[PDB]
Amino acid sequence: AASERRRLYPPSAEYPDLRKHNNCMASHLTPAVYARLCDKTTPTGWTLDQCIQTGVDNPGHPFIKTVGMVAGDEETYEVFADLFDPVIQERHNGYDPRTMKHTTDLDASKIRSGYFDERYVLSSRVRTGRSIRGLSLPPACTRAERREVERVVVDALSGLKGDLAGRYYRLSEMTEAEQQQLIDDHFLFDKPVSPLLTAAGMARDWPDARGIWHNNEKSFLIWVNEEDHTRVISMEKGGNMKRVFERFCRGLKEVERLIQERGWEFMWNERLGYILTCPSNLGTGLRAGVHIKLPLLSKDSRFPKILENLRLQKRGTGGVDTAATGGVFDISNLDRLGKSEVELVQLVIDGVNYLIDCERRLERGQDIRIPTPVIHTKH
Amino acid sequence: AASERRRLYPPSAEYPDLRKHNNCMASHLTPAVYARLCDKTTPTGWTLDQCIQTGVDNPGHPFIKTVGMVAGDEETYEVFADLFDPVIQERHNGYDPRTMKHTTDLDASKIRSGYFDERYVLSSRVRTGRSIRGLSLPPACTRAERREVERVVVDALSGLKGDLAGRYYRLSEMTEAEQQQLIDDHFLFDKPVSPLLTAAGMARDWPDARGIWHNNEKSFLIWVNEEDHTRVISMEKGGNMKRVFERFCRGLKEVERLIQERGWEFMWNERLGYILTCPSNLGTGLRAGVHIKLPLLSKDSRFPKILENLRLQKRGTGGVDTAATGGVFDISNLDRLGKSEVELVQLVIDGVNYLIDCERRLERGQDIRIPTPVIHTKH
Amino acid sequence: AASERRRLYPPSAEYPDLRKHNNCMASHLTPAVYARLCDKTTPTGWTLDQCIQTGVDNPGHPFIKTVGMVAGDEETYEVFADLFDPVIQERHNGYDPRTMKHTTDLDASKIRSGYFDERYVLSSRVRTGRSIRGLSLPPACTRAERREVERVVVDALSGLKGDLAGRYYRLSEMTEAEQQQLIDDHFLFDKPVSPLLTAAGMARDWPDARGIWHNNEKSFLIWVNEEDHTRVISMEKGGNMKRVFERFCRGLKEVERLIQERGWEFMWNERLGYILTCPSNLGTGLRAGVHIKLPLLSKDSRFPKILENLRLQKRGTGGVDTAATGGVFDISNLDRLGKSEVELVQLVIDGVNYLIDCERRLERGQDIRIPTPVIHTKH
Amino acid sequence: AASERRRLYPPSAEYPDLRKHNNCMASHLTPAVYARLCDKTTPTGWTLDQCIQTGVDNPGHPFIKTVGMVAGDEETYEVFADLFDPVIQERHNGYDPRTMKHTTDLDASKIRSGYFDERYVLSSRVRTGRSIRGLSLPPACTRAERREVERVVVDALSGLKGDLAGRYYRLSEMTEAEQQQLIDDHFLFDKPVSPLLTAAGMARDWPDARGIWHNNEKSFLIWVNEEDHTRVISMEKGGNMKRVFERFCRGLKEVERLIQERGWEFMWNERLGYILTCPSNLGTGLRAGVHIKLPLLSKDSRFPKILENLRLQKRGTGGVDTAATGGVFDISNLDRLGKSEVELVQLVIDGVNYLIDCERRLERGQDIRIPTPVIHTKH
Amino acid sequence: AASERRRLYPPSAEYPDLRKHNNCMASHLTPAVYARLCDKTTPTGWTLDQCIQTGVDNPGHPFIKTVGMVAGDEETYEVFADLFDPVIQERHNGYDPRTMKHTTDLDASKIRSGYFDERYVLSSRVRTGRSIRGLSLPPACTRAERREVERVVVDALSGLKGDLAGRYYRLSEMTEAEQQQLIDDHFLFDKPVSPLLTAAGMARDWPDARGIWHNNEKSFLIWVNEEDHTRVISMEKGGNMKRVFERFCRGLKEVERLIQERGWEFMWNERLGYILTCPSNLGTGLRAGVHIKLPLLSKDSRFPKILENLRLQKRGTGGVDTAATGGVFDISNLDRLGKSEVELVQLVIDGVNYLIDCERRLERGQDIRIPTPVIHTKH
Repeated sequence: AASERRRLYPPSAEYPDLRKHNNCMASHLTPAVYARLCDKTTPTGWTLDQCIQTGVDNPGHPFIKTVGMVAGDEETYEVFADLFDPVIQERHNGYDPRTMKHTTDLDASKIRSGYFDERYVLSSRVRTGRSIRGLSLPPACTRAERREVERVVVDALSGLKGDLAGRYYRLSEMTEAEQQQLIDDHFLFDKPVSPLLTAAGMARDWPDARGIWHNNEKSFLIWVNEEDHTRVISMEKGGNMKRVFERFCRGLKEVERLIQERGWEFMWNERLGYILTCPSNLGTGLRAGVHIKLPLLSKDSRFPKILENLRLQKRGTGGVDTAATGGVFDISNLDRLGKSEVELVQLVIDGVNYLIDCERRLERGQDIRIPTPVIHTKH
Repeated sequence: AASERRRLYPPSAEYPDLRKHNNCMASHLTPAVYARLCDKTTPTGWTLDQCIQTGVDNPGHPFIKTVGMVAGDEETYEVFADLFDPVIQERHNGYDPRTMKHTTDLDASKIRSGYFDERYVLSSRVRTGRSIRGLSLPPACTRAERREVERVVVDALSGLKGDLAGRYYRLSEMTEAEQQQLIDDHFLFDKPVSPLLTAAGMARDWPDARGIWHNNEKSFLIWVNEEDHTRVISMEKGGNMKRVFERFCRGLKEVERLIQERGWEFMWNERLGYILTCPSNLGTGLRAGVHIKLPLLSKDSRFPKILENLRLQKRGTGGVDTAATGGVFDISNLDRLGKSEVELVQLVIDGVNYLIDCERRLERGQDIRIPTPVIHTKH
Repeated sequence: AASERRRLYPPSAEYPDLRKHNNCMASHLTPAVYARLCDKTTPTGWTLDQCIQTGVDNPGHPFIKTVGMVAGDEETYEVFADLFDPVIQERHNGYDPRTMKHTTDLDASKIRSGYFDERYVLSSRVRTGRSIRGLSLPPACTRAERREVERVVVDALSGLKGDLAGRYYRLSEMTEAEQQQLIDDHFLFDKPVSPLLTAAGMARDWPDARGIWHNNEKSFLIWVNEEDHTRVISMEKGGNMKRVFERFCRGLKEVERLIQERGWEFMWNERLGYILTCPSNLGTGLRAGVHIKLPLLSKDSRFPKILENLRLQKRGTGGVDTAATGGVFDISNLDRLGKSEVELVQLVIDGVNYLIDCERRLERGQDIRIPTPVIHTKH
Repeated sequence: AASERRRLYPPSAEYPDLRKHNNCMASHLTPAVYARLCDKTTPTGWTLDQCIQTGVDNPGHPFIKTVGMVAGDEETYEVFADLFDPVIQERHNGYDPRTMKHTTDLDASKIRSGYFDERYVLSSRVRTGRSIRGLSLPPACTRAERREVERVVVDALSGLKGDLAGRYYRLSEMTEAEQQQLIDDHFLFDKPVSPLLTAAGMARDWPDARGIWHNNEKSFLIWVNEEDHTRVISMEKGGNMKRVFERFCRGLKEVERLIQERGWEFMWNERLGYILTCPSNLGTGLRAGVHIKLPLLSKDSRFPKILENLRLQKRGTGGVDTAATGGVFDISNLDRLGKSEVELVQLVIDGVNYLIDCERRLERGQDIRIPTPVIHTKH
Repeated sequence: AASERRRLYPPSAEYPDLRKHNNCMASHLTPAVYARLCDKTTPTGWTLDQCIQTGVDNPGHPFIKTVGMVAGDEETYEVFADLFDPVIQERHNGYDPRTMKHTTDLDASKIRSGYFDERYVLSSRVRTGRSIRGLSLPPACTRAERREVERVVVDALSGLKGDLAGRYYRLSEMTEAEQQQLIDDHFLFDKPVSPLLTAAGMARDWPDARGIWHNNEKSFLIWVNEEDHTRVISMEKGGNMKRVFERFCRGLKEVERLIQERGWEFMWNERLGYILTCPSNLGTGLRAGVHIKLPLLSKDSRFPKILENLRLQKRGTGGVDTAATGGVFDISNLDRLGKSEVELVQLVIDGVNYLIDCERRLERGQDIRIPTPVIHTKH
């Protein structure tokens, strides 16, 4: 079967209108790249148009630049490398996946210090994501694939013991009692509403095969099939970041051991580290942060320059209204790819300690100095 | 695909009888090249036989050597390079597309002089052609493809402003009034009659999707889907070649800007310059010329040689009822590939000024010298 | 897969030149039939051209008409039925394989009479052939297939007992002593020399896998892989045709029993009877005959006719160019398909008894009568 | 009904029994080579078994070793190189087609001397063969392909002029008068009888598409579709080898010119020279020889060695009868590949002159000496 | 890369040696059937050889005749119908799957009577099997397919409520305590040892994905992935066959409802009823029986004939000990296909009651008659 003589609409006839757009995808797509890749496909059928759909549907904001594209599976990053690499490089400022390598380091014993002054730090948490090799990512997976991811993770989790032992809840058969309890613990998540996510097809078949798992002492949380196969979280009230990270590393090694026992692996490669659906979460996909009170320093205009030089970012206390509380922020690492998880946590520990010291000095009517930029350059 | 003990006609069985032919194609086709390429095809199905058909159908005469082959699409020049390169090299005397590069230069500000003596130069004009990447050329395009060229080009032209603003006319819905007006302005073109063109399939579906566009002041003309996707022309009565060329360059840059806004590009590459359907128009595809009154000089036997050394060619005024009026010729550049458009216009300006000088000498009874050979590629 | 754009040689371009030919194949091949079948193939790859090659290579004589085509395997008769049926019908005068059926009858007990006057009949013999289902015939079999026929038959022959017990000899490892003995018994056969056979590829790989088998009392002979998988022969000096035929039938049933025990069958179907490589040997593939002395009758001018009405044929026996070395002839049945083996042997018995009677008459000076043609007996 | 789960007879099951064979093919075929190539095929379907069939069918003679295999088409030599190369190397003693190159030289002007003493040399002749690229060789060509060869060659020969002008005769429509004339001139050839040729399928469809062509003065002979597409021969009574060779070279260049005009070429490549059906005729496929009288030299015991050292071979004049013929031999070059045709003719000229010299000496009882061997190699 | 020029071993070369065999498969396989089906395959790749392997490996007992073949998937019964139909017909004495239909009836309310005299009947049970459509049967399923059957069934069972609520046990993670408990209840099963089963590949990957499920009151048992996807059993001490059958029908309808809710179905068709791996269990795959004490009637010579006429069969008790008790048998229905489950249970109820009356008559020295044959004819 073949029409062969009939004409396909040429590539340019399908080119998206990105004239009013502001996202990484739009900054790197060109007619040449589009024509070169519009015919390619991954083994499971994911296409270039499907990668960029969310970026076409969401022009963005002029003050905030989004990525604008998602991966459908592991092969996506290779097949469509001509578009993904430039985007990855811009997003992780400088990291070139074509000539550089990412190194993973989950040895919590290398952390020094790690115990924050608890009259400033309310809570500490470390988050990451993992993908199960051989199954499509949230944007492209079929119902059977999504159900396979859930069966695999749940069997592994049920093998955890000691302080990692826990319970799993399926959103589809969760009772009102359980549902309420999870909301109180701040462990529940719901159907994505962000159009950046729904346009990428990440809310299909909801709530089929999504679930929540946490250990009995409520310090280790795992989300199944939300915006990635799994989102792994270690949290605690207080400022013992070191202990939070040790539990984080221990749980991850234990979970990986258990799935390898049944023949599965995490998606990972040496140039991109752990593979996740959004290019912004490549490498370590790690967010180590604290909820900290900085009432005085938050008024000083050198604050932004301080955060920037320490490679830290701030955001509303999650439970943000028009204006979240007053002086309470969510501070976490900026970088994600090109630095190990040990290096990133250490960087957050050093940065937060410096921030606390600034706030204590402003308290004694003293003066502070802008810290010297965290190098981040070998040659 | 399976069963096949039946034999195909060998390549030589299809070889054309070129014993009485006189064109570039015939001078370079050999049994070896034919056998090597008769099986190849471009992505849209164009074949070697289709490239050379016009050359087989039109033998020629020994007094004029024709090219003898056309391109069906952009890929043609690469897939069938073993035949096209030798032809291109002979036609553009020396230019070797395998080791040389063509440079484009549309900076009218580099033009020196440019104002001819108006008692010799009646009119000035500069012409070229452009192809829209992704769509087949006139010899091979389907109706949908041809209709595509027209809507893309027409969308662009309607965005021109100022002295470049104009009007478009479709030959298929042109009224008798409009038709008459266009004939008076010398802007109309009709169904090709040259067998070199009809044998190449360039008159199919006439007049579907062909049209004419000109600015309001009638100094910028564009022909759609005639012997190329577009033929762009800048003209004026008089001898202000410089102004004619500035408008030419300005309009081309504006038109290119406008089609890139909608995702389209011109066919171009560094070894062949702009891609057009006939190999003789590669590079700049430029014809810069004047209508000049050379009554005295035209009777001198040296005239042919002077032209040759200045790399200029002459032809009839456009009036084949008598001898035009007598002494009026169309003088334009000979070269097309391997020299920028700025270099070619400058060369015409210098050559015409020298031609004018010769005329003025014969007037006062002075003698003239045959200029010395112009800029070569080292021959 | 060179190019669906390149042309195949049309059927007529491959049509054989049969203008000077005289064989059944040439009398029935037409452009229409050739075009219709030249693309067809049997499961093992046998083609129309391979079927008729021998008929193209051997034009034949205007007096004696040969068949002109062979079968490569059992399926050949069905796939190429449009050519084979007409040929079969002409050759077996009238038998139409499309509407008629052949009946096999190996019940020797039905034979009446069968003991010839030994002063006229020197020897009696009955011959036939058998093909092993699932293996290609001599014209098409590979070496492995031919070897398989040998392994299969030889295993069955070694299971014969009593007066059917015998010995097998491979032509390839036969000693000079054995060879000389077989020549004296008239049991040896050599490489085919007839161009009707070599052009049909029946002498390939000689003498690989060909052999001879005979019972101890030398009255049952079997040839392996000569001009058929097997040629089975029952012979005796004298005129006890009845005994010769009982041994023939007994041996065949025993051999068939033995190969079926190992899972093999003879090629046979109800419209064509036993399948053999030459269409002339279809049905029973049987030749029942005697060596008889007809001094006086031989020289009568009606001889050719009495034979004809009795449906008998005569041939030489003598030596180099078998003609008729003095009143001694080889008389045997003419028909082969459409009559059972019992009907054919009975017909030879009745015919020879009658022929003898003509001789006895001529000897006594009495006159002879041309018998009336034999019209269909019954079943 | 072909299952990919059913087993193919393994390669060794098809291996030929070559235990009693004596030919180049048998000396180089091994189970490993057979298994490696038995699955390969040329674009037109020629197989390994078809290449070697003649070698399997003809064991050979303990005295003279034959090649034992033929090529079906040009690609055969490449696809089955693992068997052909070793054979080619043994046959052309040393020439390794994997590391060496053959050079063609048809410049007759380089010939020094070339006029033999006509008291010893009765006649001189030079022979070779040529294949038309794109058409199968005699062992494999279909009727349509064989007919193509004839049409292409006959059209070209009809374009020859002057002393090369001639006439063509088709064996199939040759009159008895014409046949007899050709026999008297010794220009006719008939159906091959050599089993080395018939087993290789070279007598199929005889005499369809075979023919004879000669120039008017009867000094240039061409055989069409006999044991190669064409066999080209230059001959003359007497000993003017130089003139015979000039005509040979002139006619070949003229014929090649003429077929290239219609798009065809000769089969040729740099490692094997001209490609012909029998590996023994590769390179130049040239036989330059004379019919010479050597009564004394022939009875001397040093003859076989004199011939050997001069790289010449002898054979009968072609007259058997009852007691053959004395003193007249056919002497020609031994080598064929790895030396140009100019080098080979020169070698024959030098060798024959030396042979005449040993005779004139023996004719006077004098002594002669073994010449130093031509077997010197520079590169 | 399977060269279609090469020959496959003919079908007869692979034919099994069944001369000493005694099973249904051997009684119906013929060379014709084998050749016709040896090339066919099911969509998942199951072949004829795989169907019959167990029958070839196990010749059987001259006394007891086994089926000798298994199905690999649902399509098997259709693709290989030419062998299966004859076998099915012999095994279910008369039932012709080509012209007859099977009717299913699980309406327990139609049962009349059903309460056996508990001084004779120790226990009552009804068993059957079910296959999940879309997944291969035990002989052919991969590990993933087998695990899928476990996944599906288990979810369905966990949805059962009331007196059907239960617990599931995986053989692979069963504790010694649980094992022992299951052995005491007579609910455990182990790795198959019967060579009829292991030769059919039904013990592969043991104990991966096999499990046991039973309701809390221990009256409903389900075996997962043993000799079928599921074996469903209803049992009770005593003789309330009616209640046992009502629970049987209720549980089956509930289980079917639950798997259809998730998109799955049971393998079923109108000519064969429920599809299971052994042809002997087609139709209803039902075994309704009792453990009955019949000491007096187990001595009468007529007993066997009585069983036969009532279409009942007997077998040993269990935990066999040549001490404990005699007179205790396992009596159940003989028929399986061609009668509804309601008709079969009713038939067992009537037959067993007749066997109780008979015993009692014999406890009063009275005489008993041989019941008239419970025959239902159609043909």
